Amino acid sequence: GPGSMENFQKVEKIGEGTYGVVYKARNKLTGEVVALKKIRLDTETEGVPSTAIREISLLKELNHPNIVKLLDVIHTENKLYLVFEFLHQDLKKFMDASALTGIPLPLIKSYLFQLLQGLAFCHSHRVLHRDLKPQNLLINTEGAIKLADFGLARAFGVPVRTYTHEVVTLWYRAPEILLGCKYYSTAVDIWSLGCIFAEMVTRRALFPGDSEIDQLFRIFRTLGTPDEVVWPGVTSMPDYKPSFPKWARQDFSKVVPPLDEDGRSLLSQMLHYDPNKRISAKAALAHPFFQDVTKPVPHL
Amino acid sequence: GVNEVPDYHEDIHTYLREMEVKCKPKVGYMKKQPDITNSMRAILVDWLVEVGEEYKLQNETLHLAVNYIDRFLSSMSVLRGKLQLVGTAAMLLASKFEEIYPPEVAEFVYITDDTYTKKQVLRMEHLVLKVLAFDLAAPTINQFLTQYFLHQQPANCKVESLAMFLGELSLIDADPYLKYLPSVIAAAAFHLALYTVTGQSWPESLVQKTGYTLETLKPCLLDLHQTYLRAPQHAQQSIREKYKNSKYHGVSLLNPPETLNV
Ligand SMILES: COc1cc(Br)ccc1CC(=O)O
Ligand SMILES: COc1cc(Br)ccc1CC(=O)O
Ligand SMILES: COc1cc(Br)ccc1CC(=O)O
Ligand SMILES: COc1cc(Br)ccc1CC(=O)O
Ligand SMILES: COc1cc(Br)ccc1CC(=O)O
Ligand SMILES: COc1cc(Br)ccc1CC(=O)O
Repeated sequence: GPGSMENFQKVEKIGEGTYGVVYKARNKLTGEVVALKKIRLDTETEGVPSTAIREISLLKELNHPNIVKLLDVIHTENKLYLVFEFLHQDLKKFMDASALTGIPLPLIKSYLFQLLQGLAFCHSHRVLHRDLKPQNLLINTEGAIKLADFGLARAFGVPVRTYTHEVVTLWYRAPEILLGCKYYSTAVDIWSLGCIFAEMVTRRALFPGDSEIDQLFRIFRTLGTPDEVVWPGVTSMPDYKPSFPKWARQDFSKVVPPLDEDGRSLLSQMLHYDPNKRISAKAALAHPFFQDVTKPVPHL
Repeated sequence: GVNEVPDYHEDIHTYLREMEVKCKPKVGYMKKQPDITNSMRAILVDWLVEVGEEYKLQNETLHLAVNYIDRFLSSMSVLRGKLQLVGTAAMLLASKFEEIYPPEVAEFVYITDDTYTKKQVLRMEHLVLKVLAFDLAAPTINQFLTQYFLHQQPANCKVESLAMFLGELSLIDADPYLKYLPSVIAAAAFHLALYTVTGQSWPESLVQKTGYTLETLKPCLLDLHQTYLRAPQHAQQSIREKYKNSKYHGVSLLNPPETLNV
């Protein structure tokens, strides 16, 4: 931990999680701009938090240009400091700054391609992210986007065992979690990225539920209510109810009208009901949507 | 399907093979430990088996804890009166890593018979984190085993439980299992379990994935076979008691085969 707080100069607060605050800071010796995350300890009198033990252990092993970089960890008895690489903004703030402009298609395609790269790298290292949403995706001035906030990530085994159910921000949560399935897998991160893809195009969340059942219902009203044909096992799932309204699948060109045929193909495969048929990040990298992909800087 | 991550299982297996080498403890740490022995470590691990069954922890948690303990003792000299505190902090950390619902610190202090304070457990937690440099996502025997299980045709729960049981036995005796990688003990456990239950052998499909043959597994196989034969007599018995439970198909009641033909 070559880090030592003395060499950092605070700049401004940039964020706050449950387990502390993040500050933009500047390394007085190298010039490097960093994000310092302070984790407050024994604020629950239970020692180092499980979230922090998981974030540090997994982010130390994950070195990918599209994954946020943990540069160091400062371990004090009363405080844990996580030293991250600094990025200027998250995708939520950019989409909101891109209100009436739109995000240009080359930038959407670049961002989705990089997201899938970072995600594939996670899955190849047996890490599920389990909280992909625009707020947790960081962008820089050079046109990079990176998965961040590994506070809910988890190292999985093959095959997966039952893990925490209370996972993924609601708007981005996969149907199999909503239906209380015993097991979920890498497919839940793809679902999230699918929602994000749509949201980059429209600048509005694809399924903004205000409850678990409303979330499902909104999904069903867009993609159709799943049956045994589209999704074998669905009617047996713990929180499946026969009484569920049976909505017709709407033609996918209506779900995100401005999207071209390739984009719609890719999106459909990210939001496939059956987690077994849902495209993987690895396979998605090869989808024709990306044939002409480049990496332009953000426009703002 | 996706629960067995078809598009990632190979990448993951390869990555675990690399990591198990970086997470490997020193094979000869007990000689450099002035005041603790293989026998004391056996007592500790056997205890941890009982702690896990009382709190209904995953087996993966048990394996992680043992990894943490062995790595810790590989660089940190420990008095016998403190071996339990190390073990408790290990089990706490493993729980926080791996369990949906870890036991509280208080529950960990309780299981020590007030031998140690809450303050001591949390301070050891910090120490173990420092010594391991937060490198907690260690490959275990179990992580290898569950992949190997996908090569059974058909799946047999007696095979699966028996392999888990044998792998766990190996946690107890630093000598001789500190000299074998998790992936290799898992391989030996899997072949021994398969042979015992169905008479079949380490399959060619697993030769294709691991590069391990009965030839490369033979040394560990001979050790594990002896451990299986001698298990009723071993001073530590918590794993056998545990594997009587129907949760585990009562596999500890199966008779070891007398010979391997290997
Ligand atoms: C939150 O405050 C800081 C942030 C950084 Br980076 C360094 C030092 C301080 C102490 C202070 O001046 O409060
Ligand atoms: C809230 O304070 C900080 C936050 C960060 Br990030 C870095 C350093 C400090 C000073 C301190 O440890 O108080
Ligand atoms: C608000 O949090 C951050 C912001 C920036 Br910029 C870098 C890293 C983090 C920590 C994290 O990704 O958990
Ligand atoms: C040898 O002392 C112990 C070792 C272990 Br492991 C468990 C319990 C004891 C007695 C005690 O902690 O009161
Ligand atoms: C708390 O100590 C660390 C934490 C991290 Br992350 C890296 C390195 C150390 C010291 C060491 O490498 O022993
Ligand atoms: C025997 O070679 C390999 C086989 C597999 Br699968 C993974 C890694 C290696 C390198 C090694 O572990 O020596």
